Amino acid sequence: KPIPTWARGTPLSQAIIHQYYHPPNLLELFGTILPLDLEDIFK
Amino acid sequence: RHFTIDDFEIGRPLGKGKFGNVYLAREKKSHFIVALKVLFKSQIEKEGVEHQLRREIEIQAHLHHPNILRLYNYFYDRRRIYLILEYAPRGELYKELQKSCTFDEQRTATIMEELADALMYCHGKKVIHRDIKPENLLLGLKGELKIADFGLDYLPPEMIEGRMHNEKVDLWCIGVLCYELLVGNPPFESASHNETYRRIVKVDLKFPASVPTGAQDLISKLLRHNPSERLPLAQVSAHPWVRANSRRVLPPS
Ligand SMILES: Cc1cc(Nc2cc(N3CCN(C)CC3)nc(Sc3ccc(NC(=O)C4CC4)cc3)n2)[nH]n1
Repeated sequence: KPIPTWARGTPLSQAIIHQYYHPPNLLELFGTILPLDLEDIFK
Repeated sequence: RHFTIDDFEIGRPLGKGKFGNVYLAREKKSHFIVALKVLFKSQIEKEGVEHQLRREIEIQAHLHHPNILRLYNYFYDRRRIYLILEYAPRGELYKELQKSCTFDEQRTATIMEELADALMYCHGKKVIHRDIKPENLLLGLKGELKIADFGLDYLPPEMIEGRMHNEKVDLWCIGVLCYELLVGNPPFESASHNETYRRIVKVDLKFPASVPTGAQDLISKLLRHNPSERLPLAQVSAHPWVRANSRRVLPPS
């Protein structure tokens, strides 16, 4: 599989450092982890 | 709130199959880099671990610590369960131990301080055990430890939800890790299982010249047959050796 520029080599590395120094609000970006609904999943 | 596979971009696979179906991804809207792990319901149904997972997710749900790999959220389709997880840029510890062969005092002591705080945190949040085998340990950007943990009528719920490990099992595993980091192999390794078991139960611990006195003391205090005699977490992070050699970095967490 060809590997996107962003995911390879250097541009990955920069994306990581920025992200490391800019910890965003995780409640916003992802939300509230809901209880796993075992039945509405395996049936 | 809601999520689908359609709002991530895959970068590359990570496991090489070793850790299942795991992928470097970023969320399309934010360009935030996560690690995405795909779980097949057929593999779960099979092994009958649906209640572990349910419960595991509830555990991770409220586990915010810079030395615990973070679960951001999850989602599912007709056949798969996807976990949106924190991406640890330096990957697996056990590979970095190979590149290194062994770890110096500072690296190893730092890792003992990070473990001790991660696990103490966990107790304070009613999570009494976590799996620490070197397979489960990842490295942050600045080298920081990241513990990554997934895997009849008379059975109580704790057995069904997988939550059966004792608090003092980890203290032992801490000893084993410390030794393996400094020596480059575990303390009771052998040609055979029979021999290894005999060595483990007899705690036949032998320190080579490459283990500094201070480590011998810590390790000897953790690796005790009797679990009540094992050195508490609070005393592991307060150990003189650990405290003198630990140069621990923290992220803006
Ligand atoms: C889940 C996860 C994985 C990562 N990061 C990485 C990073 C990585 N790298 C490959 C080697 N170079 C040096 C770049 C870093 N290699 C792996 S290989 C790997 C894959 C999976 C796991 N562990 C799991 O998937 C556990 C959570 C279920 C450990 C190592 N995982 N962050 N988060």
